[PDB]
Amino acid sequence: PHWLLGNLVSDFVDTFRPTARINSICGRCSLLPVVNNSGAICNSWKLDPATLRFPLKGLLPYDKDLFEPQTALLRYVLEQPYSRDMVCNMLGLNKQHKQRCPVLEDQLVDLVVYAMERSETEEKFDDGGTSQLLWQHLSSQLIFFVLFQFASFPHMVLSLHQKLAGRGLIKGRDHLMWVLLQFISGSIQKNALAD
Amino acid sequence: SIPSVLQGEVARLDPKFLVNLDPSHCSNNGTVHLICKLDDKDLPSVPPLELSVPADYPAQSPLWIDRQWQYDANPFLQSVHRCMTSRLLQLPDKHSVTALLNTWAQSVHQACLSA
Amino acid sequence: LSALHWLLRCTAASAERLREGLGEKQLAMCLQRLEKTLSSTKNRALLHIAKLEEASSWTAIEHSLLKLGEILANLSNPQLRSQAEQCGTLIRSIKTGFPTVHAVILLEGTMNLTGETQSLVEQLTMVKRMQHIPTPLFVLEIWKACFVGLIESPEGTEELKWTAFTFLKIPQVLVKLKKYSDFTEDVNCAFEFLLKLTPLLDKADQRCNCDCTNFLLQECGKQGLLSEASVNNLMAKRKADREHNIQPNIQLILRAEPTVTNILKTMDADHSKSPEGLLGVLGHMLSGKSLDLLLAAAAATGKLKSFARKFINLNEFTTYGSEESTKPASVRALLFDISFLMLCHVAQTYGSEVILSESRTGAEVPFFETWMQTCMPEEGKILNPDHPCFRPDSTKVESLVALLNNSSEMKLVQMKWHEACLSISAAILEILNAWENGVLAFESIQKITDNIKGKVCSLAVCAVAWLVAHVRMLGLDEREKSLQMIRQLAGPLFSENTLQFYNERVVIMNSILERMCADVLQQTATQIKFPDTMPYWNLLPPKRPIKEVLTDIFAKVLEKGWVDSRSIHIFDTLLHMGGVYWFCNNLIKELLKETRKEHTLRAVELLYSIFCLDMQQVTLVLLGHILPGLLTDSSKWHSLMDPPGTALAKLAVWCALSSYSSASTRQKKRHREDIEDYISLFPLDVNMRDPLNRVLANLFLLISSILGSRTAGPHTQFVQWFMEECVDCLEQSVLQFMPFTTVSELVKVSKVVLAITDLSLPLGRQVAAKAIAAL
Amino acid sequence: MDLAYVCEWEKWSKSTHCPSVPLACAWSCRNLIAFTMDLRSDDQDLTRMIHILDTEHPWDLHSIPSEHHEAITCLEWDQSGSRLLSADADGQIKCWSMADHLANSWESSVGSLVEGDPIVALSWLHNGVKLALHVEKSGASSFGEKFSRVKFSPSLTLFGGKPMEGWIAVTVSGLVTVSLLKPSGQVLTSTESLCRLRGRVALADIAFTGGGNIVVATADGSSASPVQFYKVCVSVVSEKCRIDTEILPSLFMRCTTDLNRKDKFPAITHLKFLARDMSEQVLLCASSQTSSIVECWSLRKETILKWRILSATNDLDRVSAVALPKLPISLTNTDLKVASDTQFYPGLGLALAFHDGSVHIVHRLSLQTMAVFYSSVHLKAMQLSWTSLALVGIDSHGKLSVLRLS
Repeated sequence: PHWLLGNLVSDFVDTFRPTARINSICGRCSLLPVVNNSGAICNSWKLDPATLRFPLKGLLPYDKDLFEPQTALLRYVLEQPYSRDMVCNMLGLNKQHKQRCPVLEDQLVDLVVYAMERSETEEKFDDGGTSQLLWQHLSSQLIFFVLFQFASFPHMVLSLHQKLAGRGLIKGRDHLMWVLLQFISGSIQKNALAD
Repeated sequence: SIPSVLQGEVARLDPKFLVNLDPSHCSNNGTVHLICKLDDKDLPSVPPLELSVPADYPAQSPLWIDRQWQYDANPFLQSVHRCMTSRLLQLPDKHSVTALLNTWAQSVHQACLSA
Repeated sequence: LSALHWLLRCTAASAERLREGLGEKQLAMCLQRLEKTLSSTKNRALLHIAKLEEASSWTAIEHSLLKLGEILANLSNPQLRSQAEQCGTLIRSIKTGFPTVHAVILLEGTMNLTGETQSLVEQLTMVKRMQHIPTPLFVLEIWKACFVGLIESPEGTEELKWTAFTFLKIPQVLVKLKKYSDFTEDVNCAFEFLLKLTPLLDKADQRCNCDCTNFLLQECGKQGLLSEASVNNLMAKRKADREHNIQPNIQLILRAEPTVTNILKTMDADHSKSPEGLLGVLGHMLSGKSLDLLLAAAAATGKLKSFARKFINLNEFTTYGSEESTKPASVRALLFDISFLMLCHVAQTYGSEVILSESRTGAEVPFFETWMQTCMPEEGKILNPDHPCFRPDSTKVESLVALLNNSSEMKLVQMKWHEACLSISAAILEILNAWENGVLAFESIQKITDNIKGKVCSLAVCAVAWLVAHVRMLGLDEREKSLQMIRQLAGPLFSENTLQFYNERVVIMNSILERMCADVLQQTATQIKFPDTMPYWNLLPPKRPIKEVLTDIFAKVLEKGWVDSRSIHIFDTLLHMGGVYWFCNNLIKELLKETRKEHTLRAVELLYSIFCLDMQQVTLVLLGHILPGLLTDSSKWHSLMDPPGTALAKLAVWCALSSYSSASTRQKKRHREDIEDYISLFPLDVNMRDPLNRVLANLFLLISSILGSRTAGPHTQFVQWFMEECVDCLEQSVLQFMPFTTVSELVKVSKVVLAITDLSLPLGRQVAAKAIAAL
Repeated sequence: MDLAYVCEWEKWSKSTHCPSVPLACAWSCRNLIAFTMDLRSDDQDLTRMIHILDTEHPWDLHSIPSEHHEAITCLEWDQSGSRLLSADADGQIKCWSMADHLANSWESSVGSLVEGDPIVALSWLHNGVKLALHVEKSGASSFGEKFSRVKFSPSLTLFGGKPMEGWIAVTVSGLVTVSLLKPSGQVLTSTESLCRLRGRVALADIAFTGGGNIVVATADGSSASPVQFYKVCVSVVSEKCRIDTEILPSLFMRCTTDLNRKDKFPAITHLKFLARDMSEQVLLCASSQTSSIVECWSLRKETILKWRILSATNDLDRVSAVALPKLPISLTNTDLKVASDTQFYPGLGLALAFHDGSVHIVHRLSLQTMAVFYSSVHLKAMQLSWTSLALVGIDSHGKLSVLRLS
């Protein structure tokens, strides 16, 4: 607040702490759905497409985690197979209009670097070992989200470049190149080569 | 040093007052401080009434530095303090030094006639 | 005074009624008015100025006080007896170590061993008068500082300098203190104070490898600080506490100082012009550590200047060539080498200003003085390789390159060695150009370097000096060839044609070339490995910002409580690097974020000694830039709180007094560099063109303006404290610059600045009693 | 030459009891002056305010209350006119940008910090655009002939032809720091010492070269010590900034080898490259308490590279401020001839204020005085304009004056 009001306003908002405490589903950050492709989305899991925050009724002083971007929920849903329509129903994507949704793009990049880390752990003790399954699902999911311009290719690639490097993540770079080959081979003729 | 308007206002006072400068407090850097007196058939209670006349006299009406330490411990002095303070409250803005002296005198007289 | 006497009589009568009674609150009220009157500074000052006019009533005051104290002390109260004790102390009112003497002694030991004792005695008497130090604790801090600095010294020549500093400079300091002030009883007390500290003395004895307290007590007996009976019972105590083939360095130094005097008096005359005797004596000198012992003794005892004059005059005598055959000139060239190499070693160790003549009537400045002036690298001196000093002729330099390409000289019978040494720079310049064009092979370069470094070693030093200047100017990729020249000039010995004393000249020359090349070989990572000898060199971390260095060293100096030698060297390099303003401002910031009384007082007692690196410039920054910025800024003066603020006011007044009453070579160079207009900096609405008078006048104008204004806050408490320690710290003058309106205003804001300043004449009481009015 | 206006503070001058500080001044491409002054009334933040004065409406002076705890050393506009770097003693480079595209509301979200070390030189990185003006083609009736781009390379190109934006600052220790602004809000910082021998840098300056190398000149004020030179190369190794320095040929200074009376002028007081992107010529200014010497030097090769002097003034008063031109003239021999014949002198002048009132507009190449303006108190900061027809200047009072040079 302003330095002249000070305590007079701040303590006031603190007395609205119990009301916000009434209107909070406890453990809402750690509750996760079971992803069904059926549609008819329950509106509990909808996030804000601008900032990945839960949409909150009122202007109360809610608990400090409810003002954070819910990346855990979105990463859990993107890691599941056939969670294509559910991510659109969460982030309000519509497919009649292309938008370049940025937080979706950053979450997809972080999913790729997480897959690269978990491939660089060993990937050789267990041949299947959930790694190549993850890379196949990453291929399918990322093809859809870059193809309809909900995310974009070159910002994704150069942000991916900024996350790698120094990290020294080199054992499964062939898989990452394969996924990029899926995008390029899918859409080289539609866009200019400078992309 | 001292502005000419203050000198003229002093020269044209009623002989009841014996205004003088103030070398006691920190002065000669800000405003002009005065301990004048009360000498008349009335009462000489608390003669100093320290008055700080700021520079550029035809503005920023002078303020009386309050001293409640001496005006207490006595009923008459408490009454004169109360009435003179109320009369300063009723005084119009941009008042002069002669106005404060006259309202001080008439407030003392009101305290005399009341008790 | 009469009302105080009546109040004392009221307490006496009421206490007598209390004794006869045993609610008697009359004693409580009487004592309350006693402490309420006497608690004010106005009233105690008024009673002190009332003292003078009415003598012998004070006697009755104190006798009534004594009877009062008896009758109250018999009938004690859980609260009133403490009150009566407090009021009695008030009517009568009408340690730790001393880190500053420690750090001043350790600073003078570390930086200028060669400084005169009078400056040190003046500074120590100053410090003793600022903070009022008893004489036994003062001399104890001197000895403790000396021994601690000896123990913490690195092995090598610094241990020699510290042994010479304790055993030869400090007794002369105590002698001049005995002159310039019952000293034997105090120094004996301080010696018993010291002899309690057995672990310090045993650590020192392990480094000394002898009883260095015995040598101290015999030395202070020789100087006359101590009586002989005191010396003998102190040595008895020390032996009793001690019970629970090579000579040590202290005996060598104490016997080597008379050899310094007698070597002066015998080599005035060139051993009656016998240069072979000179060669024998100087070859004994270059035998291990003997030169360093003589130099440490001569530096600690003030005779380094005469020693340098003697070797310089010997050098001038052996410059030219007498008509000779070979085994007389082969002696004369060796005399040139020994005198030159020892003069370079002196100038690299004890500074260059002992080599200077400081007045040469006539143009006949010697060869070594000009060579050192224009051609030798020092710490703050970087040289121009194409200065006109390095380009003497074209005639002689072709004769010299033909001379170096002839064979092993063979013509040393007449060389005029000053001309040769001045010409080597142009010679190796042409050699370098020949090698850069490729006309010269590497193998002929080896021949030329052998002809330089073989017969006479000073030629290698002159060539390496020019090479260091020339490599410092070059770029990165252009350097590669010229560094090889140093690798051949500073390489291991050329053999089988050496004149005499070759290995010792090689050892001294390797030291000189280390200290010449070190900076350039730091710029590019190049290891030459000439042969620790540079113990305090390259101290800063390579990448860390320099405030972290400053705050870490000041944190460690506070948590120890004294300033190390290494810490003194890093503080010097940071003062040279970040400048005075940055240094003083950051140390004062680190003061002002302390919250304890103990740590603030210790930090101030250390920071005075740290600022004694360049006291004068630090006072100009402190009273001119830091303090007006803290007093004028309205947001800043919350930092001027009670605990750090009193300490800061103390440090400012100590700095002002010590700068008024009135030191390192970097600081001398940098203040000679500095240009500033203090008349323009401080426009001001004795000389008054001396900048310190201008800063002091400006500061006192600021103080009067702060005291006179409204809005009293912490800054007003600061200027009150500043004026109070100006009063208390003075003997009598910094306060000559005070405006006379401050006399009026200071007792308008309250006291002691009147009652001390008046000097108490019968008319002086009238002005005193007048001042104590208003508030 | 002539005085257009003099803008003074009203009653807010008479700084008392606290000494003066050096001022900064920066004229942008859009005509906005950013400058600091020593107001010193009831606060020291009145010496930490950055005044923005639009030159068409000077009465309206905006005053950014910068949160700089020590005194502002350097101000620096962008290559455009849209951002302003400001750095003070004790680190803290702040990058002010406009708020809501108003020239009256500035706010900094981005900055660097090398704590405790005073910034002594500061520069934006070069974006590779450089054009040259051919005065002899003034009638040539096509703008491609008059103004032509000169194939300059930007330091740190990133994935395309596009330069990164960022700054490089040089501290009073040996430290240099580079901060690179991403197209996103991220900022990469790196500090590294200039050379291994860490030493005082009391004056410093930054130029750029073709090839994307920064060239930074350091001096320690002593005027008998060399003015050293370093080549800095920026890179983005992996994902972070990476600085590669290399020593260049240093120079000493004449008036020290004068040998008649060499001791005078013991302080180098201004070090300036002749223009940023003109890294081969250097203007130095040695000064005593009363007199001074400016000198121009050049790197020109034959030791391959070697600093040789071009010219020097005879003896002056003490130079209080120095302003170098910004108009990028083509500087070769035919254009010198035609600009001497047709008297075109906008890009060939430096302005030298002095400690008396006078101001000298002096030639670039051979420093002979072209004009003299007597003030009828000295200019503590000067700046020429981008077309170099007017120079702005802050005095040793509150006065800010704009002079027109014909």
